[PDB]
Amino acid sequence: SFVEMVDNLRGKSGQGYYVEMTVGSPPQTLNILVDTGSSNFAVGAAPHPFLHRYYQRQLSSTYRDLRKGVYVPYTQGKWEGELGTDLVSIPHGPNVTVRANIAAITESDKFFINGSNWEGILGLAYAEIARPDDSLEPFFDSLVKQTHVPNLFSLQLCGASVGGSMIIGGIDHSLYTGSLWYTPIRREWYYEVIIVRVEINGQDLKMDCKEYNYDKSIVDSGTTNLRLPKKVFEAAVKSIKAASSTEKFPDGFWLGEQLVCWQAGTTPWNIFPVISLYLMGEVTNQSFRITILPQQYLRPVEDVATSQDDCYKFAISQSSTGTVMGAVIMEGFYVVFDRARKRIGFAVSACHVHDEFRTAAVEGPFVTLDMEDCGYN
Ligand SMILES: O=S1(=O)C[C@@H](Cc2ccc(O)c(Br)c2)[C@H](O)[C@@H](NCc2cccc(C3CC3)c2)C1
Repeated sequence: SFVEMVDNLRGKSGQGYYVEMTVGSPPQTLNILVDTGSSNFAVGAAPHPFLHRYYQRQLSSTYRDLRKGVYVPYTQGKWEGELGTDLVSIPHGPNVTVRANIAAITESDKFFINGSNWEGILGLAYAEIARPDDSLEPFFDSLVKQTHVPNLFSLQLCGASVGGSMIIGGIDHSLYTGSLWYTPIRREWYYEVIIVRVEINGQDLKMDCKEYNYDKSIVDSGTTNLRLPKKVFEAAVKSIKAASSTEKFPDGFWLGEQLVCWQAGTTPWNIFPVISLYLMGEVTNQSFRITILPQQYLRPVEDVATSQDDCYKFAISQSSTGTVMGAVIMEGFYVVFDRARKRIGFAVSACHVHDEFRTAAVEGPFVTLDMEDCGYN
């Protein structure tokens, strides 16, 4: 019965993916951003320039105030509001209704995006990182406890304006090709995993694998880019520059500031290398890899003028909070958040990218010794 959830996600490039939900009685329709990088379910509950609509607690008869404030600071943007509970459902999802915690956003800063089409956020990560504290039961946890929906979900994020699917309670075998490869969830807070090796164009970066996960590595559908720790980022950029030394790009480009352009349909994809991230496997000394094509870390953006040339932005940025595998990584892959078995699965998506002589992939099995030492402590 997962077919009903296929294609239940929409959104704009770089503005996140959202699914339709309803809260309160009678049901109030809202587009909620799907974010595996947080654990708070929050929605606008007051007027805002970027909000076409919002949650009105007054009109909901099933609303319950918790008389307790709350705020959440993201890497970029933040909001604060009032806690409470109410009935929630997902039209294009499982046919159920659960009472979940809801943070009514009353004030925010750089959180809502102008014209994103969503008015809330659904944090699918664990309680450990929920605000104010890990006692605020996350939405998915409530769903699993109050219904018979299996403890897992999968995400198929498709690029291009953008669409995808969020299969709640299972895996839809029609959304991916090949085999699914699983990596352990190291700890249940963020969806933390362990990168044991990195290669660019088949060339190993040869860095202490601890650097790849300093201070952690997470799968964040709520982040657009692939964010890398300072040292790793520098090495990656240096390698990518050399691979594309044929052409010249402004230094601001490698910082995600300036967008490079090329004649409509003349993008030199070949000069850009593929990036391979090896992840910890499910058995001793075993790992697997996911390969990313340039069409993934070169997010396309509208021409800065009236020109009709292909312009893109470097979707790989530096991080100070660990590696972040955002949409640019997830796009083209079918990702299974198998909470019940503490693992995350990856498979080539049915809506993957298309390069002439190259292809995004998930390959295994590989042998990698001392993977344990790759985790940071
Ligand atoms: O770039 S982010 O801030 C986008 C954010 C979700 C978000 C928020 C506002 C937006 O317009 C968009 Br688009 C997306 C994620 O949720 C973050 N996930 C990691 C994280 C980083 C710092 C603090 C937290 C606290 C747990 C929530 C989580 C990464």
